[PDB]
Amino acid sequence: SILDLSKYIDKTIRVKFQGGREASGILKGFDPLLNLVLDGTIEYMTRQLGLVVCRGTSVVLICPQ
Amino acid sequence: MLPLSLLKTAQNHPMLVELKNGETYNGHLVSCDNWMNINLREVICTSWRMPECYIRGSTIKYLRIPDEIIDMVK
Amino acid sequence: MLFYSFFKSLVGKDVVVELKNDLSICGTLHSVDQYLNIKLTDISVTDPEKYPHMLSVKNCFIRGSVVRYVQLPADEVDTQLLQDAARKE
Amino acid sequence: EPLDLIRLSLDERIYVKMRNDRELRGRLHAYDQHLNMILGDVEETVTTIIYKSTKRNIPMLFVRGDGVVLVAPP
Amino acid sequence: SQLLPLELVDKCIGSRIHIVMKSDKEIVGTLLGFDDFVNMVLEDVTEFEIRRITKLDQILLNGNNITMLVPG
Amino acid sequence: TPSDFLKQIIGRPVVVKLNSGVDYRGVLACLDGYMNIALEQTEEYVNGQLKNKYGDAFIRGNNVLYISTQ
Amino acid sequence: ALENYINRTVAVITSDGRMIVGTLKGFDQTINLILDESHEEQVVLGLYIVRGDNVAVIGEI
Repeated sequence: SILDLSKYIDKTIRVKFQGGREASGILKGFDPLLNLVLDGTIEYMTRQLGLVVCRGTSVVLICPQ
Repeated sequence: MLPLSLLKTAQNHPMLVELKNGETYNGHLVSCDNWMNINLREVICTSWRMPECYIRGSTIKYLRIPDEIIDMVK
Repeated sequence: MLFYSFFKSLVGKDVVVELKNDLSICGTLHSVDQYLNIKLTDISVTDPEKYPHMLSVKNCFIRGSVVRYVQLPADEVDTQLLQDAARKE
Repeated sequence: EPLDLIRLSLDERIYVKMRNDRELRGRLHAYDQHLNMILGDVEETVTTIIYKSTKRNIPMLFVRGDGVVLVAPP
Repeated sequence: SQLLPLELVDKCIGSRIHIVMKSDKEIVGTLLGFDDFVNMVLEDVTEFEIRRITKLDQILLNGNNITMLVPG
Repeated sequence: TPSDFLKQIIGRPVVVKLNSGVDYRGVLACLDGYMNIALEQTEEYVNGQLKNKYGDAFIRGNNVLYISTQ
Repeated sequence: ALENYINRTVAVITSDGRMIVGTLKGFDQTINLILDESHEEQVVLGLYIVRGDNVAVIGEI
């Protein structure tokens, strides 16, 4: 993969999703398909979820925080 | 030459990506794959300055290249 | 793989193509591919309002994914062939 | 299997729903897994907001499968 | 050491889950199972637009339009 | 585990919901790997209003959001 | 195949109904077009990369 997600883990990231969703969370886990596991997940649509899993296939953009 | 090859060798250049979303992204290019997923450094995004960004290929509309481009890769 | 074969049997025929964005283009089918991309020669305007912003250009590459309809004439197509080949798949 | 029960109606009048509130009725001539379609003697109705427009294509319209929602009989 | 996401879905099996589409729809019910494409089997699922329906039995939810999964 | 499901409920009564919000109640004749469905069922749940009644139907698998039993 | 169009000027119609004029330089199997001297009349850029997704229609002029 072109992005080394290893650095990010235990770091707060900002992910845009296809369909106009923003999510900010703490990167707990990830895969080669770019599915993520986020912690303290807040979804800006304020919406608070917790430990979420984000489908890599709709993962549209990813920055830090 | 092919889009992908062009990007592949435009590594280290500056470029401006339009998203399907309507978002403009100004950055220097760091990595490209065959899906056209991009990583950029020194980034500014317009509806925000960031260190690094990752962009899925399927969400790009078009990429403005620096005019240097042809001479820099080739 | 079938509709490719079909379109190949339609070359040098006049067809009217309707794309999703409400654009309508008459012309001569010159080429056909696996994505069902079409190439028309002798571009023309079927309808007054839909027709996009062209003129001098006489040849177009149309992306398959952007076509809704292809308009055909009962004369251009053997129905029975089609039917048994569709069964065949 | 759902694609075979479609072979079932070949040469049999069919009713087709497409994205964008359009509806076709015609005689099934051909279909593919993509549910691409050729129909003949087919009438299309477009509902635009309420009015409905019509369009006739007796000879043989082809239809790109990706717009197709439902395929039944009138 | 890495936590794989599919492993996170695996352990929430038989639990309550919220499934958040890429649209404004949401489903909460018991997670019965999932595949590699993250198609999803829910049981007795509430359907919401952000209450549309109370489902009784088993729902296959197409992984295609799934955006977020939330245990609990 | 999803395949077992597709084979478990065939011939049971199901609601199939499409990307557009339309819902189809009918008997499950079959279903393939691409989510294509064989239905021939009514288009209205009840309260909103029944929009069509069709005996036999095919639902394009790209459009399906879910397949649910009652 | 878009091969006959290489290095020639083209009309480009995007799915959203927008219209471009450019030199077609590169193109791939996914219809990613590589473009030069583009105009949307105000010039957009000297070099630009465009996604196949956005392409409705290419015309040779």
